[PDB]
Amino acid sequence: AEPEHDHRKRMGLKMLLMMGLLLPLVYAMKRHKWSVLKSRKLAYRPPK
Amino acid sequence: ATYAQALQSVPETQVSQLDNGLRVASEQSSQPTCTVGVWIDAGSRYESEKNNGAGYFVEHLAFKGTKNRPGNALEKEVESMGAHLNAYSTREHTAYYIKALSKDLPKAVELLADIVQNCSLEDSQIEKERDVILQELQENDTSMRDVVFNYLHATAFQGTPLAQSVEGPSENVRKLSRADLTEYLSRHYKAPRMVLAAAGGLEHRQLLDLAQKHFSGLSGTYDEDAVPTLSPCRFTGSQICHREDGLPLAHVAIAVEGPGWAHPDNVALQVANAIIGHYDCTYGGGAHLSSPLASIAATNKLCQSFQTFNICYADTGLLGAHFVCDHMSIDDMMFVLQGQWMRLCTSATESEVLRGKNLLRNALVSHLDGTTPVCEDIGRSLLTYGRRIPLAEWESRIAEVDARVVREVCSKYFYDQCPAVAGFGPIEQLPDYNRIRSGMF
Ligand SMILES: CCCCCCO[C@@H]1O[C@H](CO)[C@@H](O)[C@H](O)[C@H]1O
Repeated sequence: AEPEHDHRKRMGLKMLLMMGLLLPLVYAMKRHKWSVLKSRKLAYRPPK
Repeated sequence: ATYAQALQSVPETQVSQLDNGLRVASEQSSQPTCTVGVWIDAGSRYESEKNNGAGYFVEHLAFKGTKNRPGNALEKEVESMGAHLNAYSTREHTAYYIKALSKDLPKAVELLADIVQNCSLEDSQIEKERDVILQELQENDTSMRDVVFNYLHATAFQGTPLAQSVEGPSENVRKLSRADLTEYLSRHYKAPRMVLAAAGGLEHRQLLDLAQKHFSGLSGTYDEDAVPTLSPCRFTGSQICHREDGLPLAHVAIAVEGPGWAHPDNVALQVANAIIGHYDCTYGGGAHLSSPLASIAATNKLCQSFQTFNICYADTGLLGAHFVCDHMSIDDMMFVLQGQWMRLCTSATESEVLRGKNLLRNALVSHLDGTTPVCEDIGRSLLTYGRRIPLAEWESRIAEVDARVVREVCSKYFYDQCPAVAGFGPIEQLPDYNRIRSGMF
């Protein structure tokens, strides 16, 4: 019923290993770019 | 003569030094007038948060009377001989100079000596200047250019003495006391920190004797625990955006960290900055200007003006540009400007670098035109390089620059480096820092 059985699982292992690599890296890229906004500070100086 | 022989005919600047450490330097010419002054290694970089603005306050008091010439007596004397007395303070240097007839050099030196050593600092005068300074702070607030440049330093050198303005915060102006000032003075106005410079129709020997006569009493010791030394100032890739849509034009200043006064790289950097150049709506060249940034800006009406700059401090500096433009032109201006820095880093051509070299040659010589510009060059050079760099040396340094040197030096300071950005006005269109940073490579 599922001759592709063994191959999908082998591919699955590789997919997991690749995502284990890529996800943290892309997440680090996300945090890197967003840090500019995450640490920005604002000040309101209206004339009085 | 050729430009080369003319270079070797400039009188060599003569330098001497008194026992107390005071350096005396001069360049003699046959001008019937001269400029003589005192340059000092003192400025806001030497100030702390408590006394920031002290030096500027002193500048306000310097000509208000001395123990020997109270009140307007100093003033009357300068004016009656037709002389001019001026001064200026920056983050690292302070200068007091006089333009006078060459025959009046003795009185000029006496007055400077008197000013630098016997300033009255009368309590009532201090209170008057307090209000003058506050009003000057208000006026400076209306100068978008001065504001943006103070902002650039505030963010680029945040957390260091170089982040401070020369004038200081208004609360310091309201609280600085005579004690604070006399203290500042005893600490910074010492002979080893000063240079008596003069240019014009006078001889070094005469200047030296006048210096021995009038400046010998100047302290040259201080001690050991109170010798204001400078710590390096950290540069920070950052951005400060003061949005004010009520202002008609936006002002933007952007810069990467420069090498500092003493570095040989400043010559190549000056060549590169000359290539990009400067511009404003009144320039006659327009679409034909050699600088790509200048012609693009002129034909497409991208800005009212722009100027590249290389602001140097002891061990660091601000290398970049400033532009003034309409609220819808900021992104375009930043795009073209950064594209030009990148083109220089990777593809500067021999012909444009030669143009840059010629622009620099002309700027150097045309700047040293008159006794005041020359005297200032002497004073400042002695404080920064410790010697007067002759034109023949400048030529040699400029001559050594070629397209290869420009690409390498520009790559060193501009390529993939974090800039400091300051914006003021209708800046909704000023690019996000990440986008500006990506523009650096
Ligand atoms: C990039 C070149 C760095 C070294 C340039 C030195 O240049 C030399 O300096 C001497 C002293 O100022 C001059 O007398 C001499 O004429 C000049 O050629």
